[PDB]
Amino acid sequence: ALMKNPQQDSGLLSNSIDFRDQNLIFSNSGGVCTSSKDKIENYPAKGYPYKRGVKLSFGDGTTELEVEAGGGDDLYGVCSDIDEFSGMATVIPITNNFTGYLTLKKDGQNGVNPGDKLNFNQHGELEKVKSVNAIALSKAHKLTEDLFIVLASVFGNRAI
Amino acid sequence: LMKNPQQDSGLLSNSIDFRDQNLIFSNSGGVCTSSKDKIENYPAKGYPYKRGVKLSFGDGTTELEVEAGGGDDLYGVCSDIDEFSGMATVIPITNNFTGYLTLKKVNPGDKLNFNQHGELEKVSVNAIALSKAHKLTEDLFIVLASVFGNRAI
Amino acid sequence: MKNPQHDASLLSNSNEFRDKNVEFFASGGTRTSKFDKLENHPFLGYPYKRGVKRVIQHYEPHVEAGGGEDLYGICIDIDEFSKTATIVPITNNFEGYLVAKDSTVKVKDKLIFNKDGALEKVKATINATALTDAKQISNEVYLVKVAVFGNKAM
Repeated sequence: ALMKNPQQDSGLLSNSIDFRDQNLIFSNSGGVCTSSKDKIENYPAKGYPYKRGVKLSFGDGTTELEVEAGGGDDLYGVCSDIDEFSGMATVIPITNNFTGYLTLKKDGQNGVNPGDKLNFNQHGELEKVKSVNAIALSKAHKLTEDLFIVLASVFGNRAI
Repeated sequence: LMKNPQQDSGLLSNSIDFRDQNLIFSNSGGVCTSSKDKIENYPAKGYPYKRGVKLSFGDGTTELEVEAGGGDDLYGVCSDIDEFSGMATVIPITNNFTGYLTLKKVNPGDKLNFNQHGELEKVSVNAIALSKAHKLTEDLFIVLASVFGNRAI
Repeated sequence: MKNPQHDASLLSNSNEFRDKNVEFFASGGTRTSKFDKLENHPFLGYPYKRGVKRVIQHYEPHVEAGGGEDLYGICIDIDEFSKTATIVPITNNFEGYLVAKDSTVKVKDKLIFNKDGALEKVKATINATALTDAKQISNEVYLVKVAVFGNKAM
């Protein structure tokens, strides 16, 4: 469902003997290729920004800032992990390059091909192309009737 | 005009509360710092403390320096100065920063950019304010801001 | 090549310690931080000391000399045996000597990466500033010390 760990029990046991195509799951947190010099932050989570671009969202002032799924010109970073008990979203700033599986829009998902340029929408989902350097490294993988993921590399903002 | 001027007094000050004790000009560095942050140092021209800095070239006899500036020449943010050596600690614009910076003489969420003097001013967008301005002197205002790089907006 | 494997009959006169660092084999950067991110990628061609771009075609994507809107990083070292190039992502600060198109780049000039990955005077999608004059090291190879710090809005 709408959780990093699928919110449904599994009827069967440990049943994978092949080593190929076993990482295409929604619980695959972090990045496929990760450096030891990466800068990682955590913020209070407003909703479910997991595997989505996040933006800084402020309230009245009584409580600290939080992060919510967003993009466009308000994009701050990418949420690569979430802790449910503490409601904490792990964010990699846009100044740090990221390579991993990110949520993709269910509108033209069949049109996404490797090498295509992508950008974040208002919900923080990737979509085919304007101001953020994002390139799809693979095709769309369907995990649920409304859930699609794509291997993308993000390497900062873009001119104009 | 100095990070931590040394003075003498006949009396000791008293700390009455643990809150609002970080709003001083001597608060160097950042409020939230990562162990993987990239830090450089340059010879300082002028006093670019708590200001955006840009590369400045002389006649070629001496090495390049950093001086207060901004706009299209913005190279990074000065977060500390060594008074003895004249070394300014600089965090490059490629690395995000979160700390108190000089504000031009504004509410949380406002977008801020560096002017020609390296001062943050309300609206290219470079930083986002996290609090309201704090007055340290009749001409000195500071603001907590997060720098995320460069974006065309 | 980074280090041309040619056996000579004489030792090159290199006793003077001044003006001894502007060489093609001098890999890496003049100033380097412990927290600089380095990525090794397969390469095609000779992208040494040049801007690189990813190319996807069956084999995994590689990198090759390029520039402009397709820039992805800068190649600072090459291992020929494994045919792998070390790349600093464009989101990371860099300072070192890179390939210049011609001997027309002076100090303080703003520079752009061209189609061949060489630096030329200015349109600029990145922030690059020349710190030294163009210096010839080979028949037509020019090296210039350049500081590259992120992208440039608009």
